[PDB]
This record gives sequence, C-alpha cells and structure tokens, in this order.
Amino acid sequence: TENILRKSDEEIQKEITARVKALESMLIEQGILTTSMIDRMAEIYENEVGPHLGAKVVVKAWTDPEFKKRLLADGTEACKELGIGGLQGEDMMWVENTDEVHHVVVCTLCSCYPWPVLGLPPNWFKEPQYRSRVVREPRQLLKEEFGFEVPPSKEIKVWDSSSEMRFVVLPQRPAGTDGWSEEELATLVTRESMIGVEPAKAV
Amino acid sequence: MNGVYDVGGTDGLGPINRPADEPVFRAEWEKVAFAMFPATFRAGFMGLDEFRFGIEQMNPAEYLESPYYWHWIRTYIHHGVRTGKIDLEELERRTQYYRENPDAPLPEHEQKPELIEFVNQAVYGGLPASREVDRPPKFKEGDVVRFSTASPKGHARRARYVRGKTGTVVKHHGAYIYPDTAGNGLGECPEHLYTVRFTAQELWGPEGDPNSSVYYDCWEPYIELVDT
Ligand SMILES: [Co+2]
Repeated sequence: TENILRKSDEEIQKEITARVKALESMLIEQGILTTSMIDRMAEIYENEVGPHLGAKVVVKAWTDPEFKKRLLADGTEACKELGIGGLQGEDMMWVENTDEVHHVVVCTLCSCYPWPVLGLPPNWFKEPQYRSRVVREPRQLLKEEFGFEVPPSKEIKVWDSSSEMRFVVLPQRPAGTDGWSEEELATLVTRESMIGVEPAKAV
Repeated sequence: MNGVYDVGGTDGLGPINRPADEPVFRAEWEKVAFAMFPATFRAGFMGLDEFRFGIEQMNPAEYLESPYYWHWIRTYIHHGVRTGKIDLEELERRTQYYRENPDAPLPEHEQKPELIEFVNQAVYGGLPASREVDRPPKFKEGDVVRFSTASPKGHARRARYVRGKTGTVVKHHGAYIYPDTAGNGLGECPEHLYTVRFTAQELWGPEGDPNSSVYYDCWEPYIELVDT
C-alpha cells in the first residue's frame, strides 16, 4: 500500500543491484562464490525442482492406497520412493484434506516451504499479508483472496512451520475423475492445492 | 526476539499482492542473493538458525516492504561483519563504485568444481537437522501443555501469538537442532520436537472460530504440562 516515505520501485532496484554486485565482488574475491555456482543454483530451481514433483506424489497417493498410507506415515521416506527429496524437505509431513477437514500451511516467522516438492515459494507466501492473516482468519482469507469457501461447519487446520518439519497438503481427488491416468490427474494438481489455499482443479 | 517479523496475528498489513503469474527470479540480483546462501553456509558465515536471526534483526520498516531476497543480503552482511569476513568500509566503497559503474566487470576468478558438487549434494541430499539424543521424550500424544512465556532477546522460534497458550500434543517427531542455542552461536544442543494443536478460541479469544485450530511446532523446553 501507499507509503509516502518510500522511493520508487526503479530506485529501489537500482540501489539493491549495486549493493548486491558489491557484496558479490567481495565473496568472489574470497574464493567462496563463482559464476558457475550461481548459475547452477538458478538452473535447479528454475527448471529442475518445482511443483510438478509434488503433483507426481499426489497422483500416486490418489491411485495407490498403500502408498498414500506410507506418505501420511512418513512423507520424507515415501517421497524418496519416487526419487524426490532434499534441501528444505528433509522432514516432510503430508496432511490429508477430507470432507471433514481442510488444511492450509504457513510460515508465520519467515518463509519456510517444502522446496523438494513445490520448488521455491511464490512471493505472496513469503510476504507479511498472507503470513499474518492466515493463522487468525483463515476461512475469511481463503474466501476473499482465493475465492475458496470452506463451509463454517468444516474444520480448518492451519499448520505453522516453526521447525524444520515441512507440512504439505494432500488435496482431495476431484469428482468426475474415476479411472483417469496419473498424467490426466496431475493436470488437476496445483502448487496452491498443496499449500491448501485452493482445492485441486475441478472437472 | 520480539521483532516485527513475528507477524502471525498482526492486523493491518494490507491485502495480499498476488499476480496471476510470476517468474522464480524477478531479476539477476535475486539469483545472486539466492546462490549466496549455500556459498556463505559452506564458508562458515552462519548456519540456518543464525541466518534467520540475522533477518530478524533488520530495520522492521525495511523488512516489511523490501523485496524478499534483500532480507537475505542483509543477513549475509550481518554475519560477514560479525565473523570479520566482510569489511564494511570496503563494502561501502564497492557499492558506490558499482552505483557509478553498473556494467563494470566482476573480479577475475577461477571456477571450482567443489562448489558445484556442494550445491548438488545440498540440493538433492539435504541438510537434515534431526539428531539423536540420550534422553527419551518428556511428552507424548494427548498431553495437554502450556507454551512458555519467556521472551528471549536472542533467536528462538517462540511466536508471540502462542506464548502462554495451552494446547494438545499432536506428534513427537524426535530430536532436532535447537534454535535458541543454534541461532545464537551456541551450538546444536538438540531437543525433542512436538507438534502442538491450539484452538482458534485459545489463540484469539471467545469470539474465535469454534471449528479452527493452529498446529505449531514446539521444542521440548518450550512446553510443560499446562498440567495435563
Ligand atoms: Co520460513
């Protein structure tokens, strides 16, 4: 919102760019940062690690009740069955949406998010607006921001990631999808549905 | 450690800004800030809990409205100065130089295979914080506990909105690096970890949603029997 004290976005970017280039130059001279290291990190989280991975997990759970049991028992180990795991998802706990319960995940203290299955979080998840409100008014927030009405009689559970446990939502399987292939089913799974701010896609 | 960053339950921060789509990185400087995390971690600037505490010490108005990866830059500089690895005066001079000469080259340097290996191993192998300890857990599923009212100045994971609140233990996870010690440079000192369920009425008062609860992770020293 408006802050009369605030510089333009262009000026802020110009300043940050100079500050970061300065710090970069010093860490390069220390021998601890290089152009190939920078490029490798960017490439992994632009193109290798992203929410298509979590979608594979969700559709396996939807189509394999034993795997779903293992996933809810120990998310890290189940995901490793699919070759999925690593940084900022060393400890995953998946939680199951049902007709009786809706789950939504937040990091109120910062930005914690299950990178191995969702990639890096979108900016709104890391920002104070979502973080401050979702623990306090989650029903109203889901309705107002995401167009998602959770009836008052249905329980909402908000998982605040204060530790290195990383919570991931297993959304319910949409109706009208009986016997679909894993590939078709994955087209319904979104990062939002694995944060809990939207259901999986209908139809 | 009662900083503004601890925003759970804060009112008046405004509507969510959520564009229809967005790139992973909005500018090249963000890629640099991001890759500086494994670089400064490997080089011993800070561990994860210390990283967070650096961000927690920002000017809160700057924190509330700056691009996210700027927070990361602040904590690198914080710990670079703390450990004597970054000279502030030199950083200031170089900042002005790159203000004036934005297309000036980066310093000549050698590429290092070991840094690529480090990145791949961290990303796909992880940096697990689980540890084994000699004591069994003090608490178990179903125990009714109260969260501490302590208010340390240093790093902790004690959100103001859960302090002094009761709650029910929902799951023991095992022991993990303890932030109170780790984030203040006092080592891992691992403690058993629990998820605790707090009702919305316990957190927000009698008018709270009777059909909502918040699950929050509590290291063992954070909770005592609220006595059941
Ligand atoms: Co966080």
